[PDB]
Amino acid sequence: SHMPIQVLPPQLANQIAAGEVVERPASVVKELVENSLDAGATRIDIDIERGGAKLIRIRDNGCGIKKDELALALARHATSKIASLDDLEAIISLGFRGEALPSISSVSRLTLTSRTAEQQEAWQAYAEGRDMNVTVKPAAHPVGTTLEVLDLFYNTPARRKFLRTEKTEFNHIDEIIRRIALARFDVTINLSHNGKIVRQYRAVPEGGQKERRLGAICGTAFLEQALAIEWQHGDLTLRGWVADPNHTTPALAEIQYCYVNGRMMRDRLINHAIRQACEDKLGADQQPAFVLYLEIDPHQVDVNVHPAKHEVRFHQSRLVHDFIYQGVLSVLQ
Amino acid sequence: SHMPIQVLPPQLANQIAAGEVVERPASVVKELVENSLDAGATRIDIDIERGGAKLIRIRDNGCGIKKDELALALARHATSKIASLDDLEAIISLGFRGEALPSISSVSRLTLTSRTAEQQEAWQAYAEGRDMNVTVKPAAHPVGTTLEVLDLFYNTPARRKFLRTEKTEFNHIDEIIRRIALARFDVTINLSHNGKIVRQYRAVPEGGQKERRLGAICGTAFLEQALAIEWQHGDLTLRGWVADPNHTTPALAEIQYCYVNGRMMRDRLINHAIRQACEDKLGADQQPAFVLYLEIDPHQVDVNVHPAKHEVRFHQSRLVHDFIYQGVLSVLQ
Ligand SMILES: Nc1ncnc2c1ncn2[C@@H]1O[C@H](COP(=O)(O)OP(=O)(O)NP(=O)(O)O)[C@@H](O)[C@H]1O
Ligand SMILES: Nc1ncnc2c1ncn2[C@@H]1O[C@H](COP(=O)(O)OP(=O)(O)NP(=O)(O)O)[C@@H](O)[C@H]1O
Ligand SMILES: [Mg+2]
Ligand SMILES: [Mg+2]
Ligand code: NA
Ligand code: NA
Repeated sequence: SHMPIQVLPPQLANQIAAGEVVERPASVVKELVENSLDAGATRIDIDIERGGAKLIRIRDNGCGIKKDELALALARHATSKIASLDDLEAIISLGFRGEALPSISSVSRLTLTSRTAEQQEAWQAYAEGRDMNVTVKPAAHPVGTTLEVLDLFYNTPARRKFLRTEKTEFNHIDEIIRRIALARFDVTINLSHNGKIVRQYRAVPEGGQKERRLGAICGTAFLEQALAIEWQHGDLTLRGWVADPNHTTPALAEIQYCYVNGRMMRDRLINHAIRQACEDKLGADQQPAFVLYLEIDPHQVDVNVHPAKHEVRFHQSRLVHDFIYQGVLSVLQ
Repeated sequence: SHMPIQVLPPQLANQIAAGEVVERPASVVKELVENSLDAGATRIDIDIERGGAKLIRIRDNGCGIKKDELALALARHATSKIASLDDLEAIISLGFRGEALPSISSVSRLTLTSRTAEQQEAWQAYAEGRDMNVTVKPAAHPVGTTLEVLDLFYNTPARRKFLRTEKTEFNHIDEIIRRIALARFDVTINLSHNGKIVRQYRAVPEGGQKERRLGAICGTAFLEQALAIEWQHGDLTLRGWVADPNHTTPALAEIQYCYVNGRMMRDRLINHAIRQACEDKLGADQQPAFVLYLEIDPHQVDVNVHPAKHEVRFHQSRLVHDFIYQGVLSVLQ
């Protein structure tokens, strides 16, 4: 009661939000790359410097940002992905909070450069000050968007303390990129670190062979044990791969990539199902190696549980679990 | 790009926020009760109806809310607990986002009734509409604050679906109240369900005996095996109780309450430390029963990681772990 109930300053309120969604450089990358995916992007180039604590440049060939919408794009609670409660209960895109851009820009130097197909001129935008004021200016840029985030946490001393080493932090970026490359085989992704190309995942065309990118990501060992899954029931569909438990090593058990409607996710439920399927098949229980994709009606899953979409809750919980269990158990036989 | 980048409506933006912090009735209770604690409250009465899906009434004898600050209290990003980045990096209260009240009021009928010691008159306030407009009016109320949340999720059909049974949901409230009663022995707390008193934890006076409330909460079995801990090193202090691993049952292992600066918390780090201490002491590894309290300089711990403060990150990670490990290991010998 000594201090008055007061509205938080624009920038500080955003940093608090940034703390719950922007953990480290890998997190900045996840969000910006997911924006590119939503923008219809087909080629995404990521350039990192000093593990991303120095620079994070993400360029995409997505639809781009309108000039008169550059500022809105950097505003809080501003999004083009949903406009009602209905749209929310049926999320069909990675983003929907309209919080990512303003959050990251409040703890770094974020520059947004974009051009839509209907524009001859390209534009650049960024927020500054205690109030996060936006300024828009000319710039040369092809159709699409380039995000440039510099000096992550340069203005949040405390959080900068938690940054690991260049190598470690970049390693996390690499793993996140790896996860996204597996969610969208149809998307070409290039990753560079300190001027050198670390990796490049070329797109897998219509009905093309996925195994190729699969092996390039998870390794050849995994590809040899990988058992393709195709299990469906109405609006529940399980696809992807599961390696034979009898032939899974601790090294392979590192590959436990799971997706819900194309969104990377680590859900205790799904994981429990897949494992039970391997415990009841094989003799003992152990860590399985997999890359499963669960497609489901967006009304049966709630993704508004974590500010970073790290968790989900299935309405019909038991059903979903039994579904994945059978699916996996079906292939192990 | 078809839909324009647009700012979300007041109410919908809050519901999205509510989804990340207000899981179920127990969550509403946690937040409101934590507000009472911050308000200097010494007696907190909680009344629940139909597992809290019908009504959640929390009355406290805290300092209360100023009349001209009732609206601010219900606004977004509005708080009296912090006003700068400095205040944040050194959190000394349960709340600091200024998001709890508006979030819950956007998914229920929340009525705030309060009076400060300097006011003769009491007031009542609540938000309504797509824009969350506040209205303030007369009301009779002693010094303090009463929160009344009705029809949780009445306007969010999807989330209402996830509510368990009356008994289950109330069971979660009971467990949360149990956790808070353990964090503040000096606070009298009364809990009722459907007009009947379920529990009442009376305050433990200055230096009084805690064991009494300890046994009333965790049970007598735990109290018999409980080993008091008192381990300090500078600004790191570990207090509380740990039962002998050799005499811990699966029933007792249900008691694994941990606190950081008086804030209930379940951290994998701390848990790992306590267990390692029991694995290296006893023969095998297993679930330990405990009620530990970790006090530490607010600059060594970051609590701005989860919108509901469900997680933390220690700056000097290894040190903290070794500290709790020794502390526990010290008592087991
Ligand atoms: N690379 C991009 N290309 C085109 N439009 C973009 C790009 N990145 C962002 N946008 C637009 O900017 C708006 C949002 O930025 P952002 O702040 O990330 O929120 P969001 O995507 O709406 N939801 P969330 O991620 O949950 O915060 C989006 O709604 C898009 O319309
Ligand atoms: N029971 C109460 N008694 C007195 N003041 C209260 C009470 N509950 C809330 N308030 C005041 O209302 C303001 C905030 O409500 P709330 O929306 O819960 O945010 P917060 O406590 O600031 N932070 P957070 O919980 O992280 O959102 C507080 O900052 C207090 O000043
Ligand atoms: Mg986004
Ligand atoms: Mg609060
Ligand atoms: Na935005
Ligand atoms: Na508030």
